[PDB]
Amino acid sequence: KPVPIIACNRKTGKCRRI
Amino acid sequence: KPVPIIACNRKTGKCRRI
Amino acid sequence: VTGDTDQPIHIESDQQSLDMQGNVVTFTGNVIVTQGTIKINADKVVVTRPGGEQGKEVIDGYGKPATFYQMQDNGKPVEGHASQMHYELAKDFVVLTGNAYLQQVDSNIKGDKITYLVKEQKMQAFSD
Amino acid sequence: VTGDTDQPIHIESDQQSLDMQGNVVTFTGNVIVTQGTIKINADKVVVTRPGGEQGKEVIDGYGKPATFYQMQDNGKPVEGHASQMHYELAKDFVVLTGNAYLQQVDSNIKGDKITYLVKEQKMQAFSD
Repeated sequence: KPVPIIACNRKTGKCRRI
Repeated sequence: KPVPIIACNRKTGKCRRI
Repeated sequence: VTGDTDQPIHIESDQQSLDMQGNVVTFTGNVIVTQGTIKINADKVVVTRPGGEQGKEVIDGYGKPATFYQMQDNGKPVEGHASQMHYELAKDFVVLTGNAYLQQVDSNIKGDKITYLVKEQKMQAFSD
Repeated sequence: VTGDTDQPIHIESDQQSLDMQGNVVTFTGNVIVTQGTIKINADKVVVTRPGGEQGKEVIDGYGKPATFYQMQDNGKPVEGHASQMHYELAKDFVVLTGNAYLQQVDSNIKGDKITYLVKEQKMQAFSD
């Protein structure tokens, strides 16, 4: 029921779960 | 009838009919 | 609304300039144009009065995007946006050009605090 | 729409600041938060997960204004804006505060050029 929260850095395209 | 057009400068606060 | 086009036009902007003759007036910097309930937002607005003839004014607004609002007599606001807004005062209409978009709003609320339910549940499955 | 709050939340921004204690992340610069059809735009978004407890995350967005969008099951989008958007994931709601506004969009059109009458049109009829 908790959903993933993905942080994405516009500058580099890099993303990951926080 | 023609309507008046009034312009205000946001920096000075001054308004005038144009 | 009825009567908007009889109202004075108010323009607010960070900067203003004139051409040499004075019949083209240019506004820049968060320009806001209002006439009764009509509201146009743009980065640059050019007001042209050919020949200095009152009533013949044309208003052009440019933005990324420029925006448009008006309340209608039927109570639904109309809102839109485009690269350019063109409003010839002698005419009964405005022209949006460049990826133009226009919408009607049928219900709206205003306050210091609004709470909106984001979870809908039109269908639900139960394995039990 | 039904199912939006079951979807992953994606948050994109120009700058990100991850606190060393691991429970607060701050996004700044054109932040966009999406979850299914939910879209929040803000200058600054703070995500907190109190005590590291999954599912109790809180998302606060700040702007001038911050904006909100979501499609409803009935096919009409909801749009709004406010100084702050507050979204606790464990609840079913978003809270807008500070000159808040919220509306439902009934219809729209799009094109390269749109014309719109700024005067109300009168009934057209005639007898013989």
